[PDB]
Amino acid sequence: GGCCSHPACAANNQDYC
Repeated sequence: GGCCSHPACAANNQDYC
């Protein structure tokens, strides 16, 4: 997860999500 708690981050989480 990591930064994926933030929807705006999760959408751009190429390495995390």
